[PDB]
Amino acid sequence: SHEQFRAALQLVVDPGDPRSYLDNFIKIGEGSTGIVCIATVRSSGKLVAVKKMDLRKQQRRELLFNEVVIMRDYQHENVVEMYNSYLVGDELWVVMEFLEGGALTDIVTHTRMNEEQIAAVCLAVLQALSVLHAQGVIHRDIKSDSILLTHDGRVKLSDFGFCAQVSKEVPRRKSLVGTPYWMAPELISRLPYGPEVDIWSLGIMVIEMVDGEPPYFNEPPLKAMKMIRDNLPPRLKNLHKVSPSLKGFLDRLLVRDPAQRATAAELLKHPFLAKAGPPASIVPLMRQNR
Ligand SMILES: N#CCC(=O)N[C@]12C[C@](Nc3cncc(Nc4ncc(C5CC5)s4)n3)(C1)C2
Repeated sequence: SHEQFRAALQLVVDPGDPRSYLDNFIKIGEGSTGIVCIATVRSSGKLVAVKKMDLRKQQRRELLFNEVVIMRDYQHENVVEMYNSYLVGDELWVVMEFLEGGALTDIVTHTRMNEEQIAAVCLAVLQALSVLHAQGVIHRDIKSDSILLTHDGRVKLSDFGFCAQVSKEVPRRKSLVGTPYWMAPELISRLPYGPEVDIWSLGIMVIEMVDGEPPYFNEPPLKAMKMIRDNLPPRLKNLHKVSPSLKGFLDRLLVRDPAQRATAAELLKHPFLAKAGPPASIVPLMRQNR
């Protein structure tokens, strides 16, 4: 399988090895799928990001196809740009734009975003999610970690390893995939589900942006899942701090019944999002200048 797998993924990536154009490979980050470096473009010193993923250290090898194909087939102003992809020894390397502002997590833990910033992030992610979902691609790991910000405050969705796809032959998925505290109740209770699982996860991210963390963050994952499963839509701790409009918006997201749950298409027309500020309004929340 290992060699079968390598050969197959050799066919879906660009050939060769990007040392050809890149210098100064320095690690900066590190997730489960694996590490991340910056490198520079030898002829210009344009900075890229390179994610290095060991084909042998994966839990589900086949999820690696997503790391490449989602960014190649859904280019969009709110999706992280991929330049190329490669097999190097037995690592998959994906070269992407480097987004100087980091992940949304850094912000939501250290500062309190205003509604302008929140709407901005909400529009962004919904635009990406309208396009993926129009093609029947479910993201399945919407959270603040999954979101990157440029220096200039544009938002892009990242981390597509968990994507799955839906059609007429398989209209629902059935896998227990996602991050426990951001997982939809139908997903958790192992009911077949569609792209509505993203919208619930988007809600939970709004709660990040307002309260600093999602519900039951202090419970161990399996117990937390039990609670999302069993309890009603979670309350904002800082309810009293949010406008009627952010609440109107969030109530359309955290709906236990996925059918009553608003779609990304429906939500782009919500007036909560008129509130959305430029790229430049988000820029002060970055650790650099903050
Ligand atoms: N496993 C896993 C994922 C993981 O480790 N993600 C990171 C922690 C990181 N730290 C920072 C900090 N500041 C800026 C930045 N910019 C990025 N632009 C492009 C990037 C490529 C999308 C990968 S990452 N990345 C690497 C995000």
